[PDB]
Order: sequence, then C-alpha cells, then structure tokens
Amino acid sequence: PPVLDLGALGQDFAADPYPTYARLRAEGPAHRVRTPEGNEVWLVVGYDRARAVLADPRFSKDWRNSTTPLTEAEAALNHNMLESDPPRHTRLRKLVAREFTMRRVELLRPRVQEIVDGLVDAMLAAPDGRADLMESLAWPLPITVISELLGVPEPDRAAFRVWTDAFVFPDDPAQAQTAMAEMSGYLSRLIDSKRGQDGEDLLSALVRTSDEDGSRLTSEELLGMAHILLVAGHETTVNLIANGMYALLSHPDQLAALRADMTLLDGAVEEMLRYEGPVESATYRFPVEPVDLDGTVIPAGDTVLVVLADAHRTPERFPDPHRFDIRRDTAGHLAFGHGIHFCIGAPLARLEARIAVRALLERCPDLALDVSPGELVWYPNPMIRGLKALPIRWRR
Ligand code: HEM
Ligand SMILES: C[C@@H]1C[C@H](N(C)C)[C@@H](O)[C@H](OC2CCCCCCCCCCCC2)O1
Repeated sequence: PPVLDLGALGQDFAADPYPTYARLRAEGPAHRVRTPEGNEVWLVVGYDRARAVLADPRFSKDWRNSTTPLTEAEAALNHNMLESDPPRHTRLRKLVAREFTMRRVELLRPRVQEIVDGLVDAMLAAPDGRADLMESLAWPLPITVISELLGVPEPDRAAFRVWTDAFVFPDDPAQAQTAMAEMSGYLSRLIDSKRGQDGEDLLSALVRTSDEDGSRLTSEELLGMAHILLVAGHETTVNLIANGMYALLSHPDQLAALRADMTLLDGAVEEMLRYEGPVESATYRFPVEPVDLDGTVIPAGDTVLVVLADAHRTPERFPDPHRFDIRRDTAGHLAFGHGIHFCIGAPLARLEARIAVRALLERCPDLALDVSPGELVWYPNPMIRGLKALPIRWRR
C-alpha cells in the first residue's frame, strides 16, 4: 500500500481529519503516511489498538531507539520524562509527582479563580460585546498559572510565548530551530537566576535538588523538566478551553442543558476531551524490535503516532461517536493518554477548564459563536487539534 500524503489534502483535512482516519481504520490498525510537514510516520488508529499501543512497552519513547536524526537544538531539550523509558522515566516523574496530585492542585483553586475572574472582567469591558475567546482567556489563563508555579517572571512571558508557538506550530523549519535554541538559552539563564535565591517556586526547588545531587537530576534533565512542564502548560489546556467552548456554542441544545443544570459541568468537560480534545495524536513512539499489528509489521525505530482523535470516534467504544453529548459515558477516553506516561497535569488542566467554562456561562449572557463554524480555521499540526481564533459575542 502506498504512503498516503496528508499534505496533499489540505486543509480540509486540518478542519475535519475524522473521515480520513475512519477510512484508514476500516482497512486496519497501522498506516504509513506523510505528514503535512513532510515526515514519514506510522498512524495507529482504532480505539482498542490505540489504547494498547499507548501502554505497550515494545513502543519506546526514548530517541536512542529511534532511527530519526535530532538536531542539536532538539536534542538539548529531550532529557525529559515524556521522552524517556523506565528507569529514567520513573526517576524523573517521581521528582514532581507530588506537585500535581488532585489534593495539591486543589490548593491552587482560589488563585485560578482569581485569574479567571480578572480575564473575564477585562473581556467584558469590550464596548461592542465581542472578543476572540482565545486571546482573551484560553491562551493567558494556562500560561499564567504555569508561569507562577514554575517561577517565570511576568516580563519574560511574552517572549516565551512567541518561541513556544514558533516551534509547536512552525510554518518555517529554520524558525522552529532558532526558537528552540533561544528557549533553551532562556531556560538555562532562568535556572541560573534561581541559584542561591531561596525561592519556593517549583523551579527553585528542582534547582536545589539538582545542585544537591546531580545524579538524581542532571543539569540537562533539569532544563528538560522546566521545558516540558512549561510547553505542556502553554499548548494543551488552551485548546481544551477553545475547542470545548466551540463544542458548546455550536451544539446550542447542549449549551442550554448545561445552563439549566450546572451540576453537569464536570461531565461536560470530559465530553469536550472525548469529542474534541486538544491532542489529535500522541507523541512519538519507536518500536524497540519489529512489531506486527494484524499482519502489518512496523520496523524497529520507525516513528509511530497513536491517533487519539480516531480512537474517540470509534463507534464500538463511543456509540453515536459524532454526537457531542455532555451526559455521555466518557470513561476510558484517551485524551490524557494511557499507561506510564498518562498526563501528569490532568488534575491541573481539569481545574482550569472547569473554572473557565463555568465563568463563561455564568457571566456571559447569551454567549454566542460570532462566526459560522465553516469560517473557523484550524491549525494544520497533526498532533494538535487547535483553532487559530474563536470569535464570540454576548449581550451587553
Ligand atoms: C487539557 C490539557 C492536557 C491534555 C489533553 C494533555 C494530554 C497529555 C497526553 C495525551 C499525554 C501523554 C502523551 C503520550 O503518551 O504520548 C500527556 C503527558 C504529559 N503531560 Fe499533559 N495534557 C494536558 C495538560 C497538561 C498540563 C497543564 C501539564 C503541566 C503540568 C501537562 C504535562 C504533561 C507531562 C509532563 C506529560 C509527560 C508525562 C510522562 O511522560 O509521564 N499536561 N499530556
Ligand atoms: C516532545 C515533543 C516534540 C514535538 N516536536 C519538537 C517534534 C513537539 O511539537 C511536542 O509537543 C506538542 C504536541 C502535543 C502533545 C500533547 C502532550 C502534552 C505533553 C507536553 C508535550 C508538549 C506539547 C505540545 O513535544
């Protein structure tokens, strides 16, 4: 079977990838494709097989197992738990697990509520009663929360944001490299700036751990840890909030049901993850040996992407999959992954999204989508399902 070119689609494919994936899934679990940016990878589609591959230790996350070359700017940032296997994965994650439990995250609630209250205050001063929800709330909220956790000073954040866009959503390869190089230079200086300042933010704590014992946390791993916690804080929750509010505003009967009973809110947020989560495909996996998936054999070291999005539209697992239904049974969705790499930030992402959504509904009378769905534009990245903008309006 020939390599399918996703780039050739466009677009189209970036707005609505689902039929493309579902067509693949009818033929079987694994497919050689060429991403819009030009990388040859495997797609794993279909819920059951997606779930198994996510947790299967025959599929490594360590780039030493991959046959794909890394540039210097890329390699400098890959000593992090998401790009590791046990035992390194185990050791790195244990260093921060305690910061991200539900009970520790619950203590951030007053401060997350305050950040939301202020962003919405400012949004609602708009004289025309219109805004882009992404500029006004979905982007600044997660950024502010994770910046204050890690200790990124406020004046540094705007630059920081440009980099983390420039290489999550490139448009030009040399720019992505430059940004990675700069982000890495910045994080090193930030890290150095904490030494001997007795700060109590998370990065100051990790700096002390590393300086007390460089075999528990190396300086490369310390930079990798600040990087992964910050980027994940920049680019996932944003899209959960935007995509989810889009789902609600474009399914007016679900929005009303939720208005009528706000106790449905937690279950509505799960169905946002299930129906249109920010993660369209999981991060790279590399088979340590060749892996046979129903007669399709995947060679050692090839790149494998597990397609979360298609898993979530598998009718056998989620009946009536294309329906956004806030009361659906969402248990078992893969929006936060599955297995040893299951999202460490999930309690924090849920806290943010629940608060932001409830603030929008309670505070925006007759909240409306301010363009038709057909006018929205989706970024092309096949790992991310994300809008460029979400125009909303409300009654002023
Ligand atoms: C709605 C928001 C989020 C979604 C949908 C999400 C999704 C995911 C997924 C699918 C994975 C597993 C990747 C894989 O196995 O290939 C993951 C891992 C990870 N996420 Fe989240 N994420 C979100 C928010 C966050 C936040 C706010 C943080 C910051 C604390 C975070 C930090 C991480 C880290 C460090 C990992 C690697 C965990 C490991 O390897 O053990 N994520 N995320
Ligand atoms: C480690 C990988 C490398 C990749 N490129 C440099 C090739 C980058 O775009 C990706 O991160 C994106 C993709 C979203 C996946 C969601 C998982 C959330 C965990 C944090 C990873 C960064 C998130 C953004 O992180």
